[PDB]
Amino acid sequence: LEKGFTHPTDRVVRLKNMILHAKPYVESERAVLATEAYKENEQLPAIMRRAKVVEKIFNELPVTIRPDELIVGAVTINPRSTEICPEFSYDWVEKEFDTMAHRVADPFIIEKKTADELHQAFKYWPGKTTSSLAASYMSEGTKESMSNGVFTVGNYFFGGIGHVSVDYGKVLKIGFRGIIDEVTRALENLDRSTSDYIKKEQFYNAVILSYQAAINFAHRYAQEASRLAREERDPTRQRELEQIASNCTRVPEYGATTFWEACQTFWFIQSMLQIESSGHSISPGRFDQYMYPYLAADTAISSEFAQELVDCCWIKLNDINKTRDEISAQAFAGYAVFQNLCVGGQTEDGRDATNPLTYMCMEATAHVRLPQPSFSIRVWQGTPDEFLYRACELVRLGLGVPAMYNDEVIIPALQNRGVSLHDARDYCIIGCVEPQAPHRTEGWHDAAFFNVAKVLEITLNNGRSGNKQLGPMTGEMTQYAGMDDFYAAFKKQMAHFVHQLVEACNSVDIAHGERCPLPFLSALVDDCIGRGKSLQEGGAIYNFTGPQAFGIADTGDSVYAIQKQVFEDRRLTLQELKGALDANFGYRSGNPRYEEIRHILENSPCFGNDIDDVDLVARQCALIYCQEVEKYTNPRGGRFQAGIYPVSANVLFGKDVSALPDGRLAKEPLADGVSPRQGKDTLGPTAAANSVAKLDHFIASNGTLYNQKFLPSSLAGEKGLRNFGGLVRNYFDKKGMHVQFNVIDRNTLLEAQKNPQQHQDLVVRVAGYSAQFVVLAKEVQDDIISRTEQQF
Amino acid sequence: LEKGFTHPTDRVVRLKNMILHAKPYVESERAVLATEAYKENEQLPAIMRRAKVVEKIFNELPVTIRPDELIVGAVTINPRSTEICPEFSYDWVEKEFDTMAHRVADPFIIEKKTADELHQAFKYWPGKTTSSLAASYMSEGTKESMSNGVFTVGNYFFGGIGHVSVDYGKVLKIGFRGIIDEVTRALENLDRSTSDYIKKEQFYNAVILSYQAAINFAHRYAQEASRLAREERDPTRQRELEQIASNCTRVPEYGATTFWEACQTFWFIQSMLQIESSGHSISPGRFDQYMYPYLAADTAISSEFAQELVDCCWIKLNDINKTRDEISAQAFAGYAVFQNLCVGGQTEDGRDATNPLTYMCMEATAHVRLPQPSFSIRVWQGTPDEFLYRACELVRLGLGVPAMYNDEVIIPALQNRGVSLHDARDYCIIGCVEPQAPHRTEGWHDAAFFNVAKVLEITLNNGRSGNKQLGPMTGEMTQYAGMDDFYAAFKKQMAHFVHQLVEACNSVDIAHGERCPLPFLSALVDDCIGRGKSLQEGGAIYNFTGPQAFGIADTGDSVYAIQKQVFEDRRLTLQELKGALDANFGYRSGNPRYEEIRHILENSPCFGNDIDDVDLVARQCALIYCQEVEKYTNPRGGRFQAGIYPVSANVLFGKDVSALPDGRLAKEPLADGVSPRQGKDTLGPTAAANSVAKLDHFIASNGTLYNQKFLPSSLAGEKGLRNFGGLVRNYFDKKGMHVQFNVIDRNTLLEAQKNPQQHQDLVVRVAGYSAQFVVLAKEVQDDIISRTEQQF
Repeated sequence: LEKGFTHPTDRVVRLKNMILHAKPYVESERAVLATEAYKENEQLPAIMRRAKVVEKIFNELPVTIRPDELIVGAVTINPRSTEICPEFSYDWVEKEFDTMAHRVADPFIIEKKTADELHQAFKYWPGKTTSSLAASYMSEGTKESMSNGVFTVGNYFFGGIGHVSVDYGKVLKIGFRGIIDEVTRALENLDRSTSDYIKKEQFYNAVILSYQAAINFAHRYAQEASRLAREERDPTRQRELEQIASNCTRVPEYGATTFWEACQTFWFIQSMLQIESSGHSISPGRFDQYMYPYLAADTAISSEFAQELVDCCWIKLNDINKTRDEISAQAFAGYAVFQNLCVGGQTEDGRDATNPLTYMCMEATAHVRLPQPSFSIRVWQGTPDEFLYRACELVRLGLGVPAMYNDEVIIPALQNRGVSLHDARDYCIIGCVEPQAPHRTEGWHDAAFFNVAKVLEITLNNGRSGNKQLGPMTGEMTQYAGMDDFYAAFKKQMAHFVHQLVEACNSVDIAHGERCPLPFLSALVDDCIGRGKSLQEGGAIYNFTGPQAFGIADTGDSVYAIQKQVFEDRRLTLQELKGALDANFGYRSGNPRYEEIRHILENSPCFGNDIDDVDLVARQCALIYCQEVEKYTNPRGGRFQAGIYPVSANVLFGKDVSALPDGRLAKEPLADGVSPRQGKDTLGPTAAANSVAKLDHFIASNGTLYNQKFLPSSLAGEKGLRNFGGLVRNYFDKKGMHVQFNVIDRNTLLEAQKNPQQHQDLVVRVAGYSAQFVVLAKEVQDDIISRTEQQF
Repeated sequence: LEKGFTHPTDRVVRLKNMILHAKPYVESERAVLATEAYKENEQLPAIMRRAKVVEKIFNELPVTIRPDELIVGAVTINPRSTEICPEFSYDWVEKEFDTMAHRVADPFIIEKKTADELHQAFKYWPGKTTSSLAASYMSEGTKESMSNGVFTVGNYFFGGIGHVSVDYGKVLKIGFRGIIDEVTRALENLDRSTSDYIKKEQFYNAVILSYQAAINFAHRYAQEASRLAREERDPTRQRELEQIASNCTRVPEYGATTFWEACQTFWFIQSMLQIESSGHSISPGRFDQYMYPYLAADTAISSEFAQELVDCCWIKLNDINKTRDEISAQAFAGYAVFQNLCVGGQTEDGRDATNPLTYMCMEATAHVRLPQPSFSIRVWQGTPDEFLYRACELVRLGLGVPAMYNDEVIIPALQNRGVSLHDARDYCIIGCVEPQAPHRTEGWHDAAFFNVAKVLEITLNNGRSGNKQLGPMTGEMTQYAGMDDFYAAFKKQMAHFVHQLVEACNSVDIAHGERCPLPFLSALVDDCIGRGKSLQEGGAIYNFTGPQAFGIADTGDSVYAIQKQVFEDRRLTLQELKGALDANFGYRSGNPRYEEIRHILENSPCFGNDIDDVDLVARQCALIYCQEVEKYTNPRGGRFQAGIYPVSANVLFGKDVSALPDGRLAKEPLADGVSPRQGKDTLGPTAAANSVAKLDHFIASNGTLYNQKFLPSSLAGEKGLRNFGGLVRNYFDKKGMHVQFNVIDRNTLLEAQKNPQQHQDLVVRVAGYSAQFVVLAKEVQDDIISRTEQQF
């Protein structure tokens, strides 16, 4: 059960190190072309304008094929660089012209020719962003709440949406000409009796015009592959390019007939989508399922060469990059675009879905060892031991991937939200940990972060934050009688802020629906073509909005600490807990009663130790959150659904919370997702796993996230892997939704800190994705080093 | 019965002449302020952007009290001038910069400071107009039909909607501050458990800001009234001014307290609506019904000063003007904004509504004798003889006023469209001849002009116009087996073109609903405040779209000519008639066979002579249109309903049509509304009355327009009045909807052509409104001259 990994070809390693060495830039071509496309087409409906944006970008964005590539397609000229998408938001880019190359998290080079031309185009945009329109639909108190860091909807307000697994399989089989046929045939069968055929007809005419330029983009890479073949001196590389040219002339305009073609089809879809919009989490989904039929009917390709194309695709998935404002960028830190590819799991009928491309994807990860993709596996009851005990063997490489997702919790959870058993069985994972029925969902799976710790802070402070009346006056802390009177005030505060959070999410939603529906993306999700409506107008079968709680373990161990240390053991007064909270447990003041109260509170039973009383409080606070969220609906007919996952913002939004009744000093990091709090699960990985499984994962149907970290030597040998497999299975059997493990010594991370030059390829999990450790700001690195170390 | 007419005050005669001796200017200030408000507010929802538009104009537009006015409120610096609303269209204004002052129909002085001022603002606009959006929603086939003269939606394409009678009485009781309070009580009762509140709340927040602004606008006219009063050195005019100043400080901010303030509340509404949007046919409606409480409740006011105030309302209604592109101006000729004001009829409770203010509204029209208001009376079985005779005795002054509307056809016509009996009973007339339940409707009572004559042309040419295949090839003329085959072809044509006519009107509808929902107007129509929506989004209780037919008589007498002279009486063959039609009856060749054929067709029986044979063809052809318009719905959720009236384009649209089977030569005029062809009704008015009544007026529920012209001596004496009253009852009793009259000698109109400088105040009826005869183009003049002269 201990099988080892093969090596990649010298080209793959060359292709890899190109990603690894490359310095990221901001680039202006797409922002200039896009801008000029809005200028020329003020008079069209938003859909037809957006078709003109992609037609001009596809027709004119520089074509770039890199030395040694087999799969081709590049969003920027320079590897790992970013375009600028000012249709969503701009001003923060021009503010950081001079600072973005020197900033802490995710720095980018902005050289002056680029700032000059990005400066020009930005003169068009003031108040024409989707963000500025989303800003205007918001109530005043909702901005105020977001300003005091209760919650934020920055992801889709600053940037695009994305967060979708499109119908890769459809384009592989009928092509772009196939999509166009389905739209011309829909266009003939329009009911033209009422008024509402007119906007539909506009959608269709947009979708067709986008795919006619989405064809010309492929062709337009094809002529540059021939151009490079006629001018190439190595005869063998000449023939690679002549046939790369042949691959791009057929796909994706038509269906794939080789594997090579099928791999190139995948990449144009994956790449072109992130040109139309800067939405990240364009997640390839079940790429072992919809890419395998093309491998099996390739009776010409060899084993080695198939694996090399899977390695190339992996490396191209790392070519995408995306800049955010100095502060947003610390929450998605690592040049991360969160493109999630799951292998394994069930077919829609019930059989296991393992196939030979499942293991080659597992090999490709072990070949490339880069942060993308967000490689994942699906676990269900019939999962072959050979599969789990091979994903495990891969995990022990200490890249963080695969993350593991549980069919037996996610599938019933998707059903609770109106997903059919047939569609739930086909689920993929989006971005970090969020499940959807692929190519039939507008997910909005990271619309917002929401800081439940901050709601506890405010709850205790009578609706106040700072000295600013931010929430309802639900009683002063010193006037609670029991925990009943707490959960009363806490539920009221939760209904206030969740209602505000929803207003913010729906405002960004109306915004995107009204100023920037996508005619390209929309044709690759059911049911936009049949319904003649964009994803942004509710075109998908299933519609959701996913806001993220965190500070969950924090809120819990805190609410329990008040229960135990004030009401049950009577070891302090409510007034003393107030005075201690206010004084930051006397951190500056050196007040020793407030340190003695801290010490008491630090040593309360903690969520994460298989202790029912404290685990049930973590569960109840998690529920209070998740239950408010699901009451509310979005403008596309869909229902909000809670998730608990921290991207890299648990250090960031930790700064928004004062000292909590669990002994946490003001402004320190918060708990990552549903992980037990940093270093406070002390009895080992099963005790930890058991506690996390007591949370209602089913109701948090936008996905939960659990982080464990192992030292390597505790996963060495075959009874290393046998225990690592029995813990996954124990956790999933006890109804937990997800777990992903770091496997790394702490001196490794410490030497990564002191000597960054010699750890450029050290890749580890942050949360729901992996990153290069040295790209992470030190406060984040320390949070990762502070996470508990599990031992068998 | 002959009672006579009082004379107006010398003041009213100075105010009358001020209108008459005005030179219309194009002005810029409201066009520039509108433009700056757009620039400043790119980021806002459209409804909110339109609050800031109306706000800037209201807070900043020049305030102008004209000498002598008792009722003040001016749209333009210069009397009887036009503003510019570039949001709907702009480009024709700039193309006409130097031509507009010199064109034939409706010139305007543009001074160059005005042109430079407009030139600059227009730089903002390319592509951002409602015209531009409306246009790109229409299909190439629909633009082609329009380009070839089959039909036009230009009215709401180039300009605003209007065509409304708002809730004056509600602003009269509770004022703008009362409107603000309904929006606050709506805002506080909002169901905030969905996403639908976010847009209803913008609209409410948009209605308050507009109505605050409107209150400043009235307050500003008061500061001007007081500024002038401090400098007045005639004491009579001084108290007048400080008494106007008091009126504008109460009304319409609050409810009217005297009759004077009720009048200044009216005029502020009637003026300011036309400031936010250039949509015309802003129709006062039941003015005698909703002002009269405030006249009765004034125990202080004299009848002489009450009648004088009502006269300043008539004059102040002539102060409004609107320029259109130079072709448009030909179809809405005469500086005409069609603000229709009716008196009399039934209450909601079924009994007669005459009150002392009814006869004061007739006396106004005898005093002022200017084109506006488009003065109307309602008639039902229970009309007191007093009122019909006094209304005639006024029609006999030969201004064209009042037009006459039949309750017994209009009320059930609206019931067939879903209007309650309670609501239809209270109906007023919009524009020319279009009825609505006032303040409960967005009726679009002039969405389009649809050329029925042009469709006959296109049918007999197998769907061609020029050598260009415009409709289905329904079969060639030479192959008709009888009149059955023709109607088959005619109805397939009408179904094709009416479908595009709908696609046209609905694009203009979507355009307006997306780029110019009006928060000010919207608040004075049920049920916009209740529902949280604008008139452009279906806020109204009732919703319609009214296209108009041209050449009904023309289609009728042509179809019948075929039936009789070809199939019945074999005087022509199908081929000869194709040759003669195609050769314009040899108007140019000199072909005598075609000259013979012309004489044979043109001497067929004609609609308007009480001849059932031919009158029922007219009924059939009008139905074919009316019955097809009926099938379609609009984006606000209401039915299309066909009207029949010509405004001023029965000449202009005749130009689009070849020779027809009735012997009309190519490009000659078409027949006005449902009236007989010009001079073809030769057996007298009672015989023509009977013919127009055989038509189905009920299905044509956007209104039909019948014209008659009379020898002044034939209506002389009270024998003339008993005759004239007995003709109106004849035609109403026989289920005809509307009749209006000219009372004018032929040589009066001839001398007016030949010494226009001594007939400046000759007002006559054109069609559903009256205009200075001399202002009209010679071809429109000649058309009115060429109308049949009735004689008892």
